[PDB]
Amino acid sequence: SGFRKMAFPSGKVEGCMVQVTCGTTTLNGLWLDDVVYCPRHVICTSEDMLNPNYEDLLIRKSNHNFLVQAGNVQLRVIGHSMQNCVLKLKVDTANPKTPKYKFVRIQPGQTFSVLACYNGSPSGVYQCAMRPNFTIKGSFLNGSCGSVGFNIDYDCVSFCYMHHMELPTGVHAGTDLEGNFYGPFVDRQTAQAAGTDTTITVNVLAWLYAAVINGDRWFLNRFTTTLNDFNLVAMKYNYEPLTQDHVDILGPLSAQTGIAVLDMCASLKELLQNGMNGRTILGSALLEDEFTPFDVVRQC
Amino acid sequence: FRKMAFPSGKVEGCMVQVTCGTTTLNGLWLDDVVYCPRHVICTSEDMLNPNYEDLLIRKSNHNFLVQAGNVQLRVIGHSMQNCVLKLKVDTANPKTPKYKFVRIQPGQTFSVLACYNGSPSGVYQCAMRPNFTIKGSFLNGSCGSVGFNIDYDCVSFCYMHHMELPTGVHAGTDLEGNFYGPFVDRQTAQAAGTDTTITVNVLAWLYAAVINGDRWFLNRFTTTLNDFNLVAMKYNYEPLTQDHVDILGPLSAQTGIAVLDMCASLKELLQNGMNGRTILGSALLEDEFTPFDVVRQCS
Repeated sequence: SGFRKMAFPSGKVEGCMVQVTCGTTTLNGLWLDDVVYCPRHVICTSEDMLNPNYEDLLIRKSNHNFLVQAGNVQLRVIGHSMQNCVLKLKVDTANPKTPKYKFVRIQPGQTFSVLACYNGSPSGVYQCAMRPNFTIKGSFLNGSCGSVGFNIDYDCVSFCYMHHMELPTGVHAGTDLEGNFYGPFVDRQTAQAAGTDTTITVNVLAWLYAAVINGDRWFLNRFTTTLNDFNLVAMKYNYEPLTQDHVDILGPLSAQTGIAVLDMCASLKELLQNGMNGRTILGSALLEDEFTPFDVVRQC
Repeated sequence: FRKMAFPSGKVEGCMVQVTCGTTTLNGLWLDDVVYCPRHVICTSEDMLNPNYEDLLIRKSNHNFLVQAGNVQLRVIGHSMQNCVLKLKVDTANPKTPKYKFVRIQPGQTFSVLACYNGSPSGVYQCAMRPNFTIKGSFLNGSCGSVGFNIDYDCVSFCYMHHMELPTGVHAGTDLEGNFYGPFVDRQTAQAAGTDTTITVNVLAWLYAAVINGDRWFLNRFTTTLNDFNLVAMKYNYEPLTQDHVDILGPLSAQTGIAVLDMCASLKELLQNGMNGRTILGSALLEDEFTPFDVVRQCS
């Protein structure tokens, strides 16, 4: 009983964060071998943000307008280029603490750790999932732009996210490390509306399969359902539809246990209509949707 | 508003693996000493009635294998400080940070670096429950994992995992080997007391929601201390002290809502429920944010 959200150890990322200053704007950077990646709106003032002409602004900058600074050691920017929504500052010195790394683009429903920094200086680390509306629900105060998100597989850090914007309703938007935004958002101070946030159905089902394995058995029922009927009910509760791909991913979980996936779907349908009735499932009072099937199938 | 943990890098470089006979667990490598739970010298049969001060006399320096990654450290000496083995090694840790050993009180928070066989696996933030347990995530092999807080450049180590209770809760000691709570390092039926809700932490979390713009629970009424305490026990909340009022003073200025005024809101949430509403997206009242955590994360 008890399945708490753990974040990856952050040491390998801590030695890569730096501070980038252009004019009066300062944000965070990512120092890998000889390149500093940072959001391209570092070259903007506040009234450039409404309608920024990024090509007009960049062509007027020189290498000496970029102050990059790792702790107290000043790096000299030696050339620069722009890939989509990120700026790449190439420096004279390679980072001696570069880990083995990789750039991956993730899909909604996937989890990762975020390292929040304020001036090339880490402050805290937490675990999150990217919501189906391509936003992340974190704590990002002013000056956290450039914070990255990552997973660690053995010794390989997989960078998947870089914070760019906060949206008016409190949530945050960003790009991959190749400069492509997740979702329909842009790096303008425009009226940008995130879509409806929906619960990640396949994550909840994987969590419920973990409960059966660790002893919790009270929510099960004798009924089964079709994939079509379940999706008609789930959408009334703002749950993401389930695909045949999701069913096969849950297969090993339905093999360790005896409960078929559509069998577990009937129980979830019952939970939504009745509620918890003040009981718990693995120490949690809510159906909780930020554990992926992959994480469950291993730590099982 | 999320529950963040401290960056773990300064502690990641101190974790090692300690093996004695068949038992393997995690150790803390600082300067030239490895700290680890003393039950590493016990077999699974020795834990019924272990007599450590006799079991250690027979042991010698060659029965301990300490690995820091691929290297091997020799133990050149051993000693014991109440529940913790201090193994003296031949090489000093060049990653040793500015550190300090402190003992915390129930209700305070810290980060835990969960480790398996000397390998850091994850980190999470938690609070010491009033019954002297922590609701953590340790499986077999995570004994010796450490809890810590991070001052500006100084790491304060406050906890070491020793045992796992038959409820999901876990128990441990400070770095000088003194247990938190009425527990012993034996295999016997051990029970944690009645868990209470940390009242001062819930109040600080309600101040955080006002700062984030949720103010629906605010009301015109105020209550006394003594009146609130009587309500507090009936719903198993810690009695509130005048010190707690003075702890929350910084957050009372930033909002304009006084502690006893906010206490009237909390008293009303416990009796009449929350009316099918949410505070910071939660239908539940969070109690693992200290007042200091709210100041750190917000102002």
